[PDB]
Amino acid sequence: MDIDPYKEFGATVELLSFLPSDFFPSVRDLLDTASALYREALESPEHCSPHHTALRQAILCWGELMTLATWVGVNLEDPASRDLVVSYVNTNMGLKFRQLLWFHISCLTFGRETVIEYLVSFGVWIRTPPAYRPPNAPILSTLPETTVVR
Amino acid sequence: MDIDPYKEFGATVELLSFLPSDFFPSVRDLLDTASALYREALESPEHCSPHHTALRQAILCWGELMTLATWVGVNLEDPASRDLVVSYVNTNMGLKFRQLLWFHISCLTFGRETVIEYLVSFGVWIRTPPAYRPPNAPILSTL
Amino acid sequence: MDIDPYKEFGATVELLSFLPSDFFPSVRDLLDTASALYREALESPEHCSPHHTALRQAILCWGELMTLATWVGVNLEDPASRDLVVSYVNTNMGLKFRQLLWFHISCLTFGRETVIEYLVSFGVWIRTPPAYRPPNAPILSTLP
Amino acid sequence: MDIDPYKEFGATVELLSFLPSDFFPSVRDLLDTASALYREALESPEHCSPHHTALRQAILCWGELMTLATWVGVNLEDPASRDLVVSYVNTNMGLKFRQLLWFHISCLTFGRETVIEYLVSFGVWIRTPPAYRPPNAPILSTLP
Amino acid sequence: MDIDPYKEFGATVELLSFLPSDFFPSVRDLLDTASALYREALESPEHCSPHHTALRQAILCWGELMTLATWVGVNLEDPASRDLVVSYVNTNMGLKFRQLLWFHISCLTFGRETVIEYLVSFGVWIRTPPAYRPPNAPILSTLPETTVVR
Amino acid sequence: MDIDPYKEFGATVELLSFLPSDFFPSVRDLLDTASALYREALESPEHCSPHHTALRQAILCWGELMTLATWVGVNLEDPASRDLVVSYVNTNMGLKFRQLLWFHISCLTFGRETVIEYLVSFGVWIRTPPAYRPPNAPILSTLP
Repeated sequence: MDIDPYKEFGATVELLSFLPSDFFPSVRDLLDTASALYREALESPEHCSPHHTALRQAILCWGELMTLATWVGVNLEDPASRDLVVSYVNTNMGLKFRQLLWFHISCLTFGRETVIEYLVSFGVWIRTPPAYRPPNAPILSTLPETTVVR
Repeated sequence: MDIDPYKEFGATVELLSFLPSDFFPSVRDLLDTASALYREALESPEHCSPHHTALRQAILCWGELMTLATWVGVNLEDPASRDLVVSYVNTNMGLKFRQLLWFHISCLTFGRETVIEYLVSFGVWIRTPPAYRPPNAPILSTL
Repeated sequence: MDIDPYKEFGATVELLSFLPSDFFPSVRDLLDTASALYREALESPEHCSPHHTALRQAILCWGELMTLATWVGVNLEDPASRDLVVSYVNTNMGLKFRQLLWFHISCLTFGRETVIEYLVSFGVWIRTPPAYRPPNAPILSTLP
Repeated sequence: MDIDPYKEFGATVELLSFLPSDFFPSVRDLLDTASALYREALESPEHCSPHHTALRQAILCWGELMTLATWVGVNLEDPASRDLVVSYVNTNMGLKFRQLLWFHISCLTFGRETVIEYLVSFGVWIRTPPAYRPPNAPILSTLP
Repeated sequence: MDIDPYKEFGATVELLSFLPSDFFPSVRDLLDTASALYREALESPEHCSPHHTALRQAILCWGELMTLATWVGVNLEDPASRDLVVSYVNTNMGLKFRQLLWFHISCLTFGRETVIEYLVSFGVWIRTPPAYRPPNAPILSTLPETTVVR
Repeated sequence: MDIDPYKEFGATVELLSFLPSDFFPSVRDLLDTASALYREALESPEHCSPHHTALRQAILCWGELMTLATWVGVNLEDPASRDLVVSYVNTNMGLKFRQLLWFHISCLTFGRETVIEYLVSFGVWIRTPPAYRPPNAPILSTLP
């Protein structure tokens, strides 16, 4: 139905189409981050935020895909097909869900404004050739660059 | 986590276990309804409601599953393994998405109160022995 | 009795397992830190803080546990099965007591909010790819 | 450190030596009492009291000790040594834990004043030779 | 469904797990006590008290168990099974129902506060070894210890 | 007496055990620093501060120790034993004196607050495993 899951929030896929695959933590890492930060909010009987509602659906569908992968690994005697399907799932679908979970966890930790400005700047950066761009990518952090907590 | 997708919407999987799995309309029937009734709101750049949010996400993930099925049919050399994967996908995961779509569309269309009352009444009905079970199963209506 | 030793302090084992088990200093180092900084307050006849009470009980637990381990190693004569059992004490209980001690000492030294922010930030940091995170690992310091 | 787990309040491990070791209820009985009376508070996210904090920490320590001993007696294969180590555990740690649970559950149910007066009076009683020792020993009660 | 029939009232099974089986009168005695004290309240068309509602249900279920025992005694030719089932019923289920009826009759005669304090004290007593506890158990009574009514 | 040469201020020999012994500058470097910064005050007839007093006394003690060891190594005729005794001297007394000079010169140049915060932070640092230990260790400075 030609839906963009970020348009509802202020972004698009074209804005995140720049962020490489080497930028997004693993799905297990992102799910651990969520469990640690907003678990009592994702498991709560309140909508909390549109970002919280979106996070719950993404986690559910990833769980369904993981169940699919285990079921395949168990019920497919053909190891070639088994491997190909499981690896396709992990790589591609995990990339989609990594984009998604990162976007939501970030728009929750930081704000939509900050995340969108970071995306604009990261686009400026990753579009620029290496011979003309700074080597140190732009960075989004809760900590100062000195990373000393007091 | 043990997330429940209906707890924020005032329900639980125990409250939808009342309805059987052969009751939910097919995923294609649910998507036709969703289009016809809320296309310009799901394609909208607004949080018109958590139901709309969840419906967008469900539709995107079902689309991912359909892309998976096509990619399987295209790339899987073993026809029997390819057939087993597609049928499992459809049956099981389409069942989950049937309940997910049914719930959200029905809420948007009728009301959370109405949907919960309908679940309770359908439980009454399906638990009622047949000798005293009316043939006119409960049904959601505006008129 | 479904007890969490942190939820009265605003944390959770899911939040402390969010860091690597290789991050938490050794039990000896933490006991030395305590003996150095809060000995007069742990031996004091005053409650002081819910953290002092918890820290006082964690030190006694470790003492009883080490007593058990050394006594059973003395009695048992298996030099190989020692390295497994009286070092399984170390891995499991030692990791849980390393997290408990770090949490309490660090809270008493810096602040509860500071410690929790540190936990989340360090977890996100060690989970993030290097090229898109600050190079230096997050650390706690009293020095401005 | 030389931490006395009672001097934080108004007692000492030598003021509880007035009570023999045959006086202290079993850990099962005491944990049942706790589950009965202060479960909603021990499972609470609030510093309801230092007794609650110490009780949480003690219950967790006992959980860790039981885990260790069971896992060990399982892996190790001699039941004679099994009985030996379990007797050692029971005696040494179980007594030090019955004391602690009794003290905390009492100073919670009853007051510190009442508990200390009870300890003094029971010292008087159990010191007095049996010939001149009444049969109606003292006991903690919320009744006449 | 993990229900505790006394939690609704302020107690638990762990608090009554101390009271021995030699402490509770027979079920016939407790039912006679109820019939004599609150019959016109248990047979009335008003809830009266949560304790009254609980008493009515307990009496009903005990009646069903008694009916079961008679039916068994009448319709089981096997005297071994007959005896074993009937004795199991009496002992175990009667112990449960004795705990229950005692608790309710007491929280009605006396109050919840008094009953719970008595239970705490009786626990203190029955946990203490005999060599260190008074021999005369703590006692709950409508009468003074002198038992002289004036 | 059980005199701790630091508790007169706000420290203890166990709070300086946070710093390894390989961290402390050589006595030559430290005496040069003193000559550079506080010579006019150490040669002064005024109680400019307890740090100054302790520093005078420590420098004199070192003078006496050096006199003894040199005079001895001279009179005694074995260089192997010479090296042995000088190694013992260096280790045992030189470390206990590097600690003292460092502490006093720092609490003079910088403040007691800063020195103690530095000790705590360096304890944190040198405890943190190297994998998660930043390279930019803490250091005392009058600059950013």
